[PDB]
Amino acid sequence: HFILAKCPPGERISVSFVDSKNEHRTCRIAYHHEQRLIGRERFTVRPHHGIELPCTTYQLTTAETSEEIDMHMPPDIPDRTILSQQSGNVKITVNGRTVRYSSSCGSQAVGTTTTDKTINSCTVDKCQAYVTSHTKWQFNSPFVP
Amino acid sequence: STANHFNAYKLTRPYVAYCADCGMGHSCHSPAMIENIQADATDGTLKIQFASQIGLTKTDTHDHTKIRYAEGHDIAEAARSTLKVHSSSECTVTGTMGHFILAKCPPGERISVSFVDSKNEHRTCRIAYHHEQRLIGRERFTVRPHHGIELPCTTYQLTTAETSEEIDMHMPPDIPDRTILSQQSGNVKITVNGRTVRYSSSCGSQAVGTTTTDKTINSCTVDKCQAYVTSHTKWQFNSPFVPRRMQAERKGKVHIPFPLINTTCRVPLAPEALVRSGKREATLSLHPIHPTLLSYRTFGAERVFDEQWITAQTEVTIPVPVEGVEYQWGNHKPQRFVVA
Amino acid sequence: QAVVTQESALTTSPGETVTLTCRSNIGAVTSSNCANWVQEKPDHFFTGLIGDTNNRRSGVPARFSGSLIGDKAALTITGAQTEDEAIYFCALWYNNLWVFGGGTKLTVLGQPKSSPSVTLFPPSSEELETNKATLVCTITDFYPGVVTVDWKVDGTPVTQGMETTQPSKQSNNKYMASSYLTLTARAWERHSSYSCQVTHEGHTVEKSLSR
Amino acid sequence: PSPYVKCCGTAECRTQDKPEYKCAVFTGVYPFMWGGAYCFCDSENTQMSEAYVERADVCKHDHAAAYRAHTASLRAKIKVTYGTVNQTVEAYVNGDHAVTIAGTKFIFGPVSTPWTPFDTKILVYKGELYNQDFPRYGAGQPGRFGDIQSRTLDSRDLYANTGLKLARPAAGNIHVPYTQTPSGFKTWQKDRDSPLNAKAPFGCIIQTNPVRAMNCAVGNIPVSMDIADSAFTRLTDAPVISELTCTVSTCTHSSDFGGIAVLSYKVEKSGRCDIHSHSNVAVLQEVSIETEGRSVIHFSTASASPSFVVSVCSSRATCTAKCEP
Amino acid sequence: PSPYVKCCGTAECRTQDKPEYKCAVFTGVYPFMWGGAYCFCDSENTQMSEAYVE
Amino acid sequence: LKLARPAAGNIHVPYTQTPSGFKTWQKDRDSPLNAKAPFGCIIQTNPVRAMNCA
Amino acid sequence: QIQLVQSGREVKNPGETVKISCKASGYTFTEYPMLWVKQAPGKGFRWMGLIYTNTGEPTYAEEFKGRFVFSLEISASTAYLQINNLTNEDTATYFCVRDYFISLDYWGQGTTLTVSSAKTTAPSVYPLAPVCGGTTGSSVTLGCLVKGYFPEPVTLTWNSGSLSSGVHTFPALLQSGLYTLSSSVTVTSNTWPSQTITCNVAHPASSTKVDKKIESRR
Repeated sequence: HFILAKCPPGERISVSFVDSKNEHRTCRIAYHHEQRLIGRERFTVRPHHGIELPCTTYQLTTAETSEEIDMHMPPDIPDRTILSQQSGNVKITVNGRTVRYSSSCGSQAVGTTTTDKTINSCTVDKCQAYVTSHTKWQFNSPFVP
Repeated sequence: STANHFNAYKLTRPYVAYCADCGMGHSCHSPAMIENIQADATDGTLKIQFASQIGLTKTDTHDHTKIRYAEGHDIAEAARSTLKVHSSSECTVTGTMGHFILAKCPPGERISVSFVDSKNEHRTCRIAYHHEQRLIGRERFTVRPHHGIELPCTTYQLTTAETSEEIDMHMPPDIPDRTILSQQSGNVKITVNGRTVRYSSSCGSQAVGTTTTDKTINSCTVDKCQAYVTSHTKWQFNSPFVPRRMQAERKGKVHIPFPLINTTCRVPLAPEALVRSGKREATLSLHPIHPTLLSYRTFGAERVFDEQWITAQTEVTIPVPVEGVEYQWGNHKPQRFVVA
Repeated sequence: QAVVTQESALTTSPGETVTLTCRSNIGAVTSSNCANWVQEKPDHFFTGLIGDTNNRRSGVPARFSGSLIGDKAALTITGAQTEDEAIYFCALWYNNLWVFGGGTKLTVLGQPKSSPSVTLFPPSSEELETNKATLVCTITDFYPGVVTVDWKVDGTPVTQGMETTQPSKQSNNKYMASSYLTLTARAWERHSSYSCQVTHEGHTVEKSLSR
Repeated sequence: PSPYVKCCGTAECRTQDKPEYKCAVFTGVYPFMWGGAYCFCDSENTQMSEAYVERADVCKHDHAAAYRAHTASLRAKIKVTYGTVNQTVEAYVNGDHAVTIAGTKFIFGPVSTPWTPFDTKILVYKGELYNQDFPRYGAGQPGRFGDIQSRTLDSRDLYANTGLKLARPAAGNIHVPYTQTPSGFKTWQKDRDSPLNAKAPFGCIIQTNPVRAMNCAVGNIPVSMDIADSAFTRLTDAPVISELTCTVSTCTHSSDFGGIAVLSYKVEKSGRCDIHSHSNVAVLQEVSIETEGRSVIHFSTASASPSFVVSVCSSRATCTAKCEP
Repeated sequence: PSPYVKCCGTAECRTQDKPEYKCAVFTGVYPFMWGGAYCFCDSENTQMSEAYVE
Repeated sequence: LKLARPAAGNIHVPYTQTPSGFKTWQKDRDSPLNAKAPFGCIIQTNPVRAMNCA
Repeated sequence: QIQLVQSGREVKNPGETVKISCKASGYTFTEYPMLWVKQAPGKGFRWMGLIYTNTGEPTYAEEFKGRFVFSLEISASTAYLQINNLTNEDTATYFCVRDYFISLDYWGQGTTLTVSSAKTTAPSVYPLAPVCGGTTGSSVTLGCLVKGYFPEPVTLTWNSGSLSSGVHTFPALLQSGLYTLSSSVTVTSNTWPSQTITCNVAHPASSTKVDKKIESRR
């Protein structure tokens, strides 16, 4: 779930993906990438070979196991936009997220299935198409309910 | 204009621009001129005035794909993806409608508009603008993300327009030149072409007469003739390259896209402080955040109101008298303590 | 979001059914969408003859039922009885409204022809003593909608103030109206009696009140 | 605007209506441009160049106000507990406004306060206060702070010494360059000084929807309470207190509560007990006092040698103690 | 961690186990994201925020 | 690490934290004692020893 | 579902809001939420919006936006599909509906309003019986002739309010901003016009209503 790479110097790094990414769907966080290199010198230039110092190098190969970030337990995080209904005519279909089946009255509160159903005797905004997962799970859910 | 933006587009045809900043030393009549920038923003979207119909189709369609523009012939347009803004790097494209285009650029010395379909890998220009984001708040970083604080910031309007401020879509122009004609050495030959054609010979009908088509003049010396191209039925505003010796001073209507409204800003709140209270004096140790101002101001008839660039891990002894002080260091309500 | 334009009469006969499909512009009328096709009535008719895109909706008979029919919310009016005339709204759903358009002319046949009688009152002096003298003939019990109720104000054609009663657009095939040949009191004395020549259902008879 | 080419020929330059309407007939212009001959002869072609000083469109976005200040007057909300009455009276506290209390007449004022945030001229800019020297109305230096003449916020004229400077421009390219002033409104705000909203003399809190200084810790409020004895509890039904002996439980040097005051008193009947002690060195913790006995009270006193002449139930005592550090 | 969603439900505050444990439930949450209904009423909202410095 | 009652809609885990003192002991660390070794010591620490103690 | 009673024939001046009223009772007024009708006859299925408001989502439509605004005291399904900024083009049915059976399954009675920024005379009900010739034979259709009524409603009814169904009642036609019609209750030869078959000619736009026995010619 991580991408490793060398970036230019700075205090704010953006990260983007455009391969199906939303016009290159990107974010931008702050990250004080300042080159605190060893020795008196202050540049990224190996070529006149005089420098032989220790360096804390990032590993360039893939891992075997070093320490586990924990991904599991596919939850949701609060929304309002799961299912469809005109207040006693509810349509619940297959979905891209694990959508709980909620209504304003009756047994519609939950149920993370992608199963088609009509719903009466409930709420027009009261359809709680919930978030969940099955065979999924984020790391810690930082924004992430 | 803003809603039927094809109305304001179809009123006045686009123009070319004699920009001197045009590609590392050369500058001529490119389509990559910039008429002016719009800086009404705490948020700071540069509202560049584009020479082309950026946000209008070359057939006058509302074509968000068709980043229209002007050659010598009217439709010098490409796709809208060819538009690029480079201030100190590729800034964020914000919005485009016709001659107006706003966007969020980074820090930079000159904002550079670039059209790249015929302008060979972004034929463009870099006008000199100090793109420095004067951030509000006691702190000074460009950080939206954590819930730090809401601030009232006057932001640029980011929606479609109807009309707020009339660009003078008028001035059927003129311009300089030397090259509008042709002629085989005694046959002065004019064609239908992209200049509103006046003739200027040593004498003749290519010295006075219409120019929108082919005309041959027998017995014409080549040093005599000259084709002139003016503008008509629309124009750019005051012709910043645009030598507008058109005799009819007259204006039209254009709308600037998205005039500014009172928006907000996600203000970054810093770490708070460490108090150490002495004999009538106080020492607030500040750990550092992204750099801000901290202002110590006394409580009473004038106490030592001083500011300080809070820009490192340090400590300041705000001397808290019996009248007291106010310790404003960051994004809090700056209420200091009294002697105790 | 489509204005439901469809078959202009999605209606059937007396004992006959019309299965049209009124285009709500995206496709069929739905059930989570709530788009339909059915004969609702006029007069600000909150009642779906056919909604919910697989049968009759709430508030109508189910036989004029909604479908996902053709390229529209389908008005399959099977069971066109004697009261089957209405706005057969064939429109499409969006999950918030079964959006119909101008209505298919929903028909179930029945109510055969039996024309109205123009039952008269003369231009009487209760208003005609103030000069409001309208020979008022209730042209009532019409079948079908053809009653030429013209002025016969004591033989002479009352054509200044004459206003004829019409039939009502009901489902049962009945009508009734009031037509006043509206002269003054001097017009009520000038013309002889408040009389309407009513040509109802083919029959043309002059029905008058005692002026 | 577009410069009037006269090719050849001196194009005339009549006066415009612009606030800085400078037109110059820069003759001898050799127009060589991209798209069709603005010159076809050798000499006498030139550009009449005209520019005009005009206002910004962001004045409706943001103005800058140089208000000469008249007098101001205090307006206050005093929470008043008048016995069992509790109400916060918010009235113009300059002494003129008879504040109608619940059965009372507050007269807060006329207060002697010249300590105010009033300068001679206040520049207000986006909420930013500044006691800053406004110039004469239409006499600015070019690049002086406040160059635009703004007589009205929708006004009709504009004084401005930030003048453009035309020239015989660069040949060929249509450049009618204009040596304008540097923007004083770009300077007097951007790189403006420490704002007068900060640096509150007297320790006040300035704020300008209207420019006024809330919470201004200055002076004492002169208050006249027209309040009769026909709102207060009568003497014939009050508990007759007797044996008033106060205690000194503990003495804080500068705490809010300050003192433990255990006032012993035998009462004829029940009632509310007044605390209104006749000591400037003391402060009663409340005016509440309960049914008698040993009423503990936070005997607030900033004086280190406390001796408070407490008034309790129409009787008095003199508590003594030493405070803390 | 991922917070306790209470939409509705005034949930408790369990004991965090780490040394950097700060646990709490800011009541009155109103989560309305693009990810599925956790809040289905205006009342009973609560954000279970627990953190462990390690 | 002091938690903060977060904003609505998004799951803002409001957690106001301390600074980086482990960053502080190195960056903004003082002139280290290998420089300013009096006696001209050779302060090296595989084991901490002043080889060439003069 | 939503048992909706609709509002009356509204009379609306220019620029105001005309709430097509709704008694949307018998079920949940959120269970039959605010499904607005703004239906003209040329519109057919006319835009006013849809809402099953059991969770609370009532919306004005494209026709219920701009000119429309959906409001209600919807606890008994009390509703007002308001013609907001309703000009002289405010004549339309602000109609009831409820979201249940996902289109307007529970539906209303409709509130047809005549919007007009102009005046209106009050409808005078004159006693117009059948004449002395006939007029008590097989029957008599006598009543209150309602002349010149504006705004809504200006009509005629029979039997003093009781026996007029089957009687000749004409709807009020436009003349000078007035409605011209009558209401003659039709009874037998002993009833019309001998017995109590009273016509009420009522123009509530001027608030006049004459309820007199629609009697014989003599």
